[PDB]
Amino acid sequence: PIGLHVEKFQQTYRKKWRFLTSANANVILAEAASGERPARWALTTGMASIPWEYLFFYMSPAEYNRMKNYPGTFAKSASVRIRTWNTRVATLNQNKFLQVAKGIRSIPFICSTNRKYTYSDTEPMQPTGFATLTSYEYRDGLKIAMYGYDNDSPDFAKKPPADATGAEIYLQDYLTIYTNDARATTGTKILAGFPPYKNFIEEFDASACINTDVVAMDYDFSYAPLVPQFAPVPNNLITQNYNASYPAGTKNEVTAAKTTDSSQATPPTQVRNAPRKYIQGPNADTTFFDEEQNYLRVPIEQGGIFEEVNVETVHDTQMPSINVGIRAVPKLTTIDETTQANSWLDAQGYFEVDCVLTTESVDPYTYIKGGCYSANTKSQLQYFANDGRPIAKVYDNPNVYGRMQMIKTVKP
Amino acid sequence: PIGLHVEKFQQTYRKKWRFLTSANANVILAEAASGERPARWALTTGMASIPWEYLFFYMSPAEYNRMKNYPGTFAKSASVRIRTWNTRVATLNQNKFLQVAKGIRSIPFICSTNRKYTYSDTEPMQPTGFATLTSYEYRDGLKIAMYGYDNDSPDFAKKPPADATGAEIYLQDYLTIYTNDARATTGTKILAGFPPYKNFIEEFDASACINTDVVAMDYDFSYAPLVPQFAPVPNNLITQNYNASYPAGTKNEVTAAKTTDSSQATPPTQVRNAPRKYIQGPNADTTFFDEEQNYLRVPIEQGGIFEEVNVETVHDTQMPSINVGIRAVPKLTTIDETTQANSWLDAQGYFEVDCVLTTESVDPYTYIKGGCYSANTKSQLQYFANDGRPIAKVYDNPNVYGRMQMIKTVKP
Amino acid sequence: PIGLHVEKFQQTYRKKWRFLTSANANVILAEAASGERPARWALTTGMASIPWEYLFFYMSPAEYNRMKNYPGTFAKSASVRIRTWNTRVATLNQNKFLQVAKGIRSIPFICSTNRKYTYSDTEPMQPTGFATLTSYEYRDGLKIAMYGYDNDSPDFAKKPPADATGAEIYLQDYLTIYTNDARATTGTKILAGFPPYKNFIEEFDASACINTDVVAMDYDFSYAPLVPQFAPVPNNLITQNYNASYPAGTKNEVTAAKTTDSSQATPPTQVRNAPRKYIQGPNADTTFFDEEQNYLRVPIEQGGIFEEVNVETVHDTQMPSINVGIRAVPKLTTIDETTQANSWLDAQGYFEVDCVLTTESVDPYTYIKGGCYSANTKSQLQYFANDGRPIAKVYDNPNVYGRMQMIKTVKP
Amino acid sequence: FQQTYRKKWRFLTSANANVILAEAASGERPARWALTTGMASIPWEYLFFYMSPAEYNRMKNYPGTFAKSASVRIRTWNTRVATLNQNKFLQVAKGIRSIPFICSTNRKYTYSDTEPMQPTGFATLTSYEYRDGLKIAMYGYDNDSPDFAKKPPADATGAEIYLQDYL
Repeated sequence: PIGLHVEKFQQTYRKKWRFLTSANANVILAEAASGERPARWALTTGMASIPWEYLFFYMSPAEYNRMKNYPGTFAKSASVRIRTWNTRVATLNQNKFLQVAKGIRSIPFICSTNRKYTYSDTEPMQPTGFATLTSYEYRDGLKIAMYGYDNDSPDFAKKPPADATGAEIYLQDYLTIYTNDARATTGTKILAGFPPYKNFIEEFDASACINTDVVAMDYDFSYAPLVPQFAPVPNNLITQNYNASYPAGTKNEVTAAKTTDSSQATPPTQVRNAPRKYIQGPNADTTFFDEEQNYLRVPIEQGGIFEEVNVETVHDTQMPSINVGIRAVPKLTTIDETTQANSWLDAQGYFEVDCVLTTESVDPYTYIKGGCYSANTKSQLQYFANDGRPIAKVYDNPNVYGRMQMIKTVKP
Repeated sequence: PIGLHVEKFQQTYRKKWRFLTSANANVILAEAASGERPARWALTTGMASIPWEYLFFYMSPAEYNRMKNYPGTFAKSASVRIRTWNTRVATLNQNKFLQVAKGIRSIPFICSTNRKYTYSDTEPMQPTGFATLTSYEYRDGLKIAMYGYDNDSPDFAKKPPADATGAEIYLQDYLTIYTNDARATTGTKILAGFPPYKNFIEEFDASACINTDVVAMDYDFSYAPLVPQFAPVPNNLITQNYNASYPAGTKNEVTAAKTTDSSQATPPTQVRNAPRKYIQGPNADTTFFDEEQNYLRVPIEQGGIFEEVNVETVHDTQMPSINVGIRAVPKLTTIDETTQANSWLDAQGYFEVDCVLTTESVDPYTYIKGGCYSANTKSQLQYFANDGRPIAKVYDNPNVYGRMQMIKTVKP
Repeated sequence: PIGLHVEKFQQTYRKKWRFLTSANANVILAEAASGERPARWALTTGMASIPWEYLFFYMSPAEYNRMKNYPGTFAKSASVRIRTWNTRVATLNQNKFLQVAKGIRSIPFICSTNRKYTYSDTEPMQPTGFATLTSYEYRDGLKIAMYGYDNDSPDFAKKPPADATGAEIYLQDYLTIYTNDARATTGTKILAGFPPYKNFIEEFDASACINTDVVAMDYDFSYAPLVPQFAPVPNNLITQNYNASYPAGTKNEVTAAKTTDSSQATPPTQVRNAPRKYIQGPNADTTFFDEEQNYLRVPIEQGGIFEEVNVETVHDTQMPSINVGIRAVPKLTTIDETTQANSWLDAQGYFEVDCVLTTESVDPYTYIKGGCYSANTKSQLQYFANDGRPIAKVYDNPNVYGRMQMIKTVKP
Repeated sequence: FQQTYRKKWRFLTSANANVILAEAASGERPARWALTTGMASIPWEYLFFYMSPAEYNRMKNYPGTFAKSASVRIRTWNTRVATLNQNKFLQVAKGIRSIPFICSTNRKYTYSDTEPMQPTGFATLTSYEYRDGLKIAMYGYDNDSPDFAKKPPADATGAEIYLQDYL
C-alpha cells in the first residue's frame, strides 16, 4: 500500500566570507583568579577562530526566519573551504608563515580557548591583556558585520553588510593556551610549564599557498535539530494507557549525563533520566528555539542533548575547531639585547572562506484533517535545568577530558 | 571430554481452522469516557483478528497439559498460512473485495484495537455498539469452540469440537480505529479526524484469490518460555559466597523497564532492577505458569519480560497482527438520497488457516543423583508487580509509541 | 605534525619451574559449617593448581621492584607450557594416568576450590582433612620456595631458591569439589550427590606423554594495570569548569557492579557509580599498589575492576584455571573385601612449566617541563569499599554463576 | 630501551661586521687582538638542545643511559635587511674549533648605538650563561617564577630565538 504521506525538503545555504587576521605575537599574559576560575598564565597566538560550527556562518537572517517555518528541520551536513591570499605587511625580505590548527580544541591536555586581546599602542602586534568581549559577543559582532543592521536602526550606516559588499571582516578572536599560575599556590605545585602546542599545528610558507585550500573540512551532523518536529496527535486523548511501561531489554533507550571532576575530588558519575522537557506537543517547552540559541549562541550540532522517544542510538558529538593565522614577524635587532623578539611587524592574513550548509525537513500527513502531524515516535526531548533554563552544548569553553561540555543557556 | 549430558526434544503442533468473518460496515461509533479512558470516536472494520500470537491457536488442551511436563520448553517458531474460499452473499453482479492488515497494530499513529460489536436487527451488517466481550473472553470462547468442553460439562452438547469436526467458527473480533471525541473538550482541541488506515492495508478482488495464500507469515521467538527451566542445585547450600558481586563492565546485564507518557506530562524514564522473582528454585514464584496465562490469556512471546542470570542480550519484541476480512457490500439506491451507503448485503468471508508451532526443551543432568538440574546460569526471572501479581506483555491494547505494553496479569 | 611524544617499552619475563604433585586419592571429607559457610562434603583430587594467573609465577622480586619504576605498565600477554616426565612410584606393572583440568573453575555447576589436605600416616596418599593454609599462604610459600629469603633472614638456609638451583618444588594445592551436607538440613533436601567432574577433565596414559606438552595455554589481558599511569596535569588548576557534565548518549561509560544471590532470596541487581577512587593524581589512593596485591595476592587481570575516564568499553574477565595431577594408584586386594580402594601407592607427578609474561609501559611527555604527564583521558579509577579497602577480583573462591567474584583486599 | 628526542628551533643571527677588538691581559690570559665574525654558534653538542626539562628529569630514572647518536639539519630562509639591490652571503664553519692553528672562541659582543652591526667590545656573558639563557628561551620558566611572562617557551610557540654567540 501507499503508506504514510511525507514530503521531504532539502535546502542549501552558501556563503563566501573574506577575513583579515592580525598575526599577533606569542606573549604570556596573566589572568587573575576569579571565583571558580583559578589563577593561570595565558599564551597568545595569532590564529583566529573560524566560527564554522554556528548557523549564522552559513545562513542569513532572512534564511533563518524562513527556515523557522519548516518544522522538523535537521542540518544534514556542513563544509568549509579556506584559501589564503597575499599577506600584507624597514625591509623588503620578510619571512611569513601560515599557521593552521584543526581540532586543537579536542586535545585533552591542551587547555585552550579563543579570546580577544587588547594591544599595545607602541607595538600593535603585541597583546597586553584581554578584552571583555565574550565569544558570544564576538560571534554577534561578526554576524552584524556580515549582515548589517535593520533599516530603522540609527546605527545602520556604521556596518555595511559584508554579504552585500564582499568586503573583508577583521577576525579578532585568537587561540590562547593556558597553564598553571603557581606563584600563590600552597602545598605541592605543578610546574610543568606550557604544552608544546607547536607540535599540534600545521605551518606553511604561504608564498606558495596563495589561492590554494589551506583548510578543507566536511562534517555530517548526527543530530542537529534546527526546528522542532511536528507535534503528534496525543494518544492520551484517544487511549486509556498513555502512560504504559514496556520492557526495555539490556539496551539503553533513555540517555544519561556523565559528570567528571578533573580535581579528582569526586569520581566520574553517570546519571540517567536527567531533567528534560518536550519541545513540541501538549507540555512543550520551546524556550531554546524561541530565543533562537542555535543561530548564533549555540553550535549547530547538539547530538547528546536532544532525544527522541524511540530505540535509536544517541552518542556524544563535537565539531572540530578551525584556527587560521600567521606567525608574527619579528623586528629583532642587536641593540635590543634580547634573545626573543620584543618588536614585531604589522603582518596581516587574508583568508577566503566558502561555506556550505545542507539541511532537510519533513512534512508528515498522519491524519486526514487539521494539518501536519508526525508519528509520536518522532517526539523530541531536550535537557533542561531545574530552573527551567534549557541545556545546550557549548564549544567556547576548554574541553573536559577531550569532551565539549553542556551548560545552561543564558538568554532570558 | 564428553562434558555435560543434555537431552534436546523438538516438538511440533499443527492445527487447521476454518473461520467465517462478517464483512461489517465502516460505521463510526461513540464510546463514552470511563475513568482513564477518554471520550473517543470508533470506526469499525470487517477485518477479523487472527489470534496467531497465542498458544491455544496451535496446541490443544491435551498437548498443553503434556507440555507442562517438559521443563525448559521454549517456543522456537510459529507460522500461519491463510487461504480464502468463495465469499457467500436482489442482484447477481455483486462486487466483493478482500482486506488484509499485517502489522497495523504496530503503527504508532493508528490507535487500533480488536473489538466485538452489536449489530442492528434491520441491518445485520451495521454495527450499532460494542459488546461487553473482552479480548480474553473472545479468545476463550474461540478456544471452547475449537476444542469443546469436558465430558462432565452439562453444556457439552452446545459446542462440538471444531478440531474434531473440521467445521467453521464464526470469527467475531474485528479491527477498530479510534480518534478524539472533542465535543466536550475544553481548551485547544485536536480536530485531525481519522488516520487514513486505507493506506496501510492490502485489498484484493478475492474472485482470483480463491484457494491461494492471502496471508503467509513466519515468526521466530526471541524468548518464549512455555515451561520454566529445571531448577539448579542452589549454591547457597555449598558455597560461602552465594551473594557475591562481580564487575559488570559497561554492558547491561540486568534489564530495565521504560515508561513513556504520551500526555507529555512526564518525560520517558528507564528504571533498572525492576521488581521480579525467580520462576524456579528455592524462592520460586510460578504463579504465571500455574495460572496458565501463556496458553490463552497472554501472547507466546515475552521477550522483554523474562530474564536469565547471564550476560545474554535481552530486547523488546512484538508479534505482528493479522486481520483478514471483506469490504462491506453496499445496498445503496437513489431513493436513499445519501452519498454514503446506509444499507448493506450480508456478505461473509471464508478463510482457512494452517498454523504450525515448533518448540524445544532440554533435560540437563548436572549432578549424579536426584534428577535433572540445570546450570545456575539458566535460572530465569520474571517481572512482578509490588502486589505479587506477575507482569506479562499484552497485545490487546493500543500500542504505546509503536510498542506493546506490559501489565499485571488478571487471574487470581 | 609530530604530535605527542610517547616512549613505548616492551618487557618480557620468563621462568622455568619444576613441580612435584602428590597423586592423592579421591576421598570424601566432611567440612563443618562455620558462619556463612554451610556444612558440605568435599571430594579431593590429586590435580595440583598451577598459579599461572599471578605475577610472582613469571617475575622475580628484583623484576617486580624494578617494574614498579615504570608507570603505566600493563601486562599484555601470558603463556604457560606444561610438560611431564617419568612418574615415580610390591609390584612392577603399575598403571599410571595423568589428569588435566582446564577451566574447571569456570564451570557454573561444579563448585570447586584448590585446597591443601592433611594426610594419613599409614596411607600417605589418603587425605584425612584440610590444612589451615589458605590459597594466599600457599602462593606465598611457593614464592619463597621459588626465590628464597633475604640475605639477612635467620631462616635463609631453609629454602634455597629454585630460580637459582632448578630444583623441584612440591606443589601442594589440589582441586576439591563440594556438594551438600544434608545430614542436619531441615525441610526439603537437595540429594543430588556430586557432579560428574570426571566428564570435564582430560586423562591420558603419561607413558607416551613424557616430554610432550600436556598443557599449552595463551592469554591476552583485557586490562591488567601493574603500575598506575602517570598523573595528568590537573585541569582544576587551569580551567574554570573542571566539574562539567557532558552528554553521554545511550552508551554506558561508567561501569556497574552486578550482585547475584544463588540463595534466590534476592533477584540479581546492577548498581552503577560504585564507590571508587583514583589511583594517581591529586586525591589518589594507591593502597592496592603500595601493598603490592597484584604480585602474589591478586590475579594479574582486573578487567572489570579498573576504569579510565574515557569512552572505552569495559567487560568482565577471568583467566582459565590449570590443574595437573596423576590418578591415584590403588593397592586393592581380596583380603580387603572392599569394592573401592582403601590403600594406595606413593605415586608422584613430575611437571616442567615454562611461563612467559609480556608487559608494556608508556612514558608520555605532555608538557614541556617537570616530567612525564599523561592525558587526563588516561586517568584510572579502582573500585573501593566504603571502609577505604580496595576491591580486587579473586580466583581462589568458587565461581558465582560461572563468574569470578570481586572482594575487598585483606592486607592492612 | 631505545629513546629518541627531536626538537625544531628557529634562530636569528646578527650578521656582525668583522672588527678587530682589543682584549687586555688578565692573569694567565695574555693581551690579544680579537677579530669578530657574524657566524653564530649552534650548541648541538649539549643535551638541552635535544631534550626538554621534562625529558631530562624522566631520563634521570633510567640508569645506564648512553647517548648513541645525534644529528642536526640546518636550513636557511629569506635574509631580512637606502637601496634595493643588496648582496648577501651565507657563511658556514664546520669544525673550525678543531683547527690547531686557528685560536677561536664563541663570544658575545657589545654593539655600537650608531652602528648596530659593529661590535665594540665583549659582553660579560660566558658560554655557559649563553647556553642557559638559550635554554630558558627554549623551555620557559617554572610556573611559580615571578619572571614567567618574560620568556614564552619557544618549544611551545615555535618562535625565533636571537642567537647571540659568534665566532
